[PDB]
Amino acid sequence: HYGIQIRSVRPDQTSQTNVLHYLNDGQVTFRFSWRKNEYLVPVVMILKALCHTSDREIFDGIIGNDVKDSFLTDRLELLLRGFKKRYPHLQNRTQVLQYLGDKFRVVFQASPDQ
Amino acid sequence: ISKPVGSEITSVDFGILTAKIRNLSAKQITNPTVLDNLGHPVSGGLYDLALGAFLRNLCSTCGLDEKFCPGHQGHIELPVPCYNPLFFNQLYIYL
Amino acid sequence: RPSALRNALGEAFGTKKAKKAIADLERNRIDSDKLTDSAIDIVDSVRTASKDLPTRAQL
Amino acid sequence: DGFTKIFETALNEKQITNNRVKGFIKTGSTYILSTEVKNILDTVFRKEQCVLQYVFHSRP
Amino acid sequence: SLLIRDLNDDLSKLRVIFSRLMNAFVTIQNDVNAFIDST
Ligand SMILES: [Zn+2]
Repeated sequence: HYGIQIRSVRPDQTSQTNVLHYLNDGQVTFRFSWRKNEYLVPVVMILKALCHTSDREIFDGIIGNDVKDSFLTDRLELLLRGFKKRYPHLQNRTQVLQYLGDKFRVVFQASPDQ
Repeated sequence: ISKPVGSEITSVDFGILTAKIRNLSAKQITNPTVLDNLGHPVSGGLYDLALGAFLRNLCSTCGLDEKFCPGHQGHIELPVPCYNPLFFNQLYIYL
Repeated sequence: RPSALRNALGEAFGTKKAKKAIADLERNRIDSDKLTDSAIDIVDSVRTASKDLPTRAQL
Repeated sequence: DGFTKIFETALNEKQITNNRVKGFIKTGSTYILSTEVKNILDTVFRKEQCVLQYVFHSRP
Repeated sequence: SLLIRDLNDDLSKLRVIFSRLMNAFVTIQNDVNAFIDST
C-alpha cells in the first residue's frame, strides 16, 4: 500500500506526477503517465541513467550512516542485486539510455535520426 | 365513463416470434436513407408510408391520417442469421 | 502500425499487457485452410436471402 | 469473447487418437461462422425434443 | 446488409475478398448486437 508521490511542475506551470512504489520483494518501481497510458520502470534503471554512478554512490546516498541499521541494508540488496541479475547487459550510463530509449521509442514520437 | 369496455385482458403469454413475421408485414425496408430531396419519404426506406401516416401524407396501409393511424411494423431482412444477443448465453450452453 | 510498440510487454500497465493477448487471440485468421478452402458453400446460400436489396447510382 | 464471436479451439493430438479408434469402426482456434451453429443446434433440438419440451415449458 | 450484397456479387463471377466477407459477418453481427443492446 506504500509509495512516495511527487508532483513536479515545469517552469511553464505544466505538471508531471512521478509515483515511487514499494513491492514486497525489496523491489521499488517508478511510475509515470505519459500520453494517457502508464509506465512502470524499475528505479535503479533511472538511478544508473541519470548520472555516472557506482553501486556504492547509490548505497551511500541511501545509507548515509547507520551501516548497523539492519532493516535498510537488507531491503537494498534486493534492489541492487535485483538490477544486476535482471539487467546484466547494462554497465554504464550510455548503455542503459540505449535500453531506455529503445523501449520508449514508439511512444515519444522519436524521429528515425535520433 | 360513458364509453365502457367489454372484453378485458387477464393473462399475458411470453413467446418468441418465428420466421413468419413476414406474414404480418409485407412492407420490407431496403433503402437505408430515410428521405430524399423535396423532403419526401423514399419508398423501401425506414420512413415508408406503409408504416403509418407521416409528413401530412396518408398511410399506405390504413388509409388514415396521422391522428388515427396506429402505425404498422416493417421488417429488415438480415442476409445471414445472426444470433439474438439476449438468448446468446442460452445457446452457448446448448452449444 | 501493427505491433511495433511492444511497450506493454516491457514496462506498462497490467491490463494494457492483457489487451495485447486479447487483440491477437480474438483476432482470428479469416484466411485459414479450414475456413477459406470450404467457403464456396457459404456464398451458395446467401444469395437466397439477399435478393430484394437494390443497388443503383442514378439518384 | 465479448458476445460477438465463438471459437472452436484445437483438439489436442492426444484426443484425435482417442477419436479414431472408434470412427474407423484443425489449426489453433478456428472461427465458427454464425450459420453453422444453427445447423448443429437444429439437429440437436430435433433429437432431444423430449427433454427440451419440458426445459422450455413450465405450464403443460 | 447492402455492403454484404455488394460483395455477394464477388463470387458469381469470382483470398482477400473473404477477409472482407468474414469481416462483414462480424460487423453484421456487431450492428444487430448494437441495435438491441449498446453495452
Ligand atoms: Zn396507418
